[PDB]
Amino acid sequence: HTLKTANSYTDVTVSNSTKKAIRESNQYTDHKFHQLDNRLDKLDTRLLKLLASSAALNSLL
Amino acid sequence: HTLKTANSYTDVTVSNSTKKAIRESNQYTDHKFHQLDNRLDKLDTRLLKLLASSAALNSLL
Amino acid sequence: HTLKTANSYTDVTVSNSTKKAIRESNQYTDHKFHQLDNRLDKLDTRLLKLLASSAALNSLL
Repeated sequence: HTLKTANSYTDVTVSNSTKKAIRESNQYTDHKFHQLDNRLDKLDTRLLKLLASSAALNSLL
Repeated sequence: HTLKTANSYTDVTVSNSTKKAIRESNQYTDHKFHQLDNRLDKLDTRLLKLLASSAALNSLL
Repeated sequence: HTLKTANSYTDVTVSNSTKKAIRESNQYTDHKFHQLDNRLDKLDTRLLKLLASSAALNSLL
């Protein structure tokens, strides 16, 4: 029928758009994962050095 | 009409798919929230210890 | 045709719903960006002070 066909054009087309919204909304999640994951690696290295020196201190006494 | 019906099959079906893309794109946001929120709790505890010891140091003089 | 019209009601309507799922799934990403970005600025300031004092220590010897 013209229904069946319209109806299954919606089916196909919607299914491809769930898929699209997901792919893209994940992609922006991963933009800002990559953006705070960076500010962390930089805190971890600044803190690494802090543990280094304070191992050096404990050891002088 | 056959329009009205097709048209409102699209209505129903699309509305359920906005809903789906959201639910899932939130769910992946929460996968990677849970994944960096962890690396933080581990920096906070490593830093907690650093504050502990440096309270101990200040106090020795 | 009634197809063409139904078909292009789906077209319009779906396109507006990709757009919606995105806008909203980005908006929740930005809710929880803003929420861990905060816990970081608070670790950076707690750590700033730690670098301050340990510059003071190195300098006393």
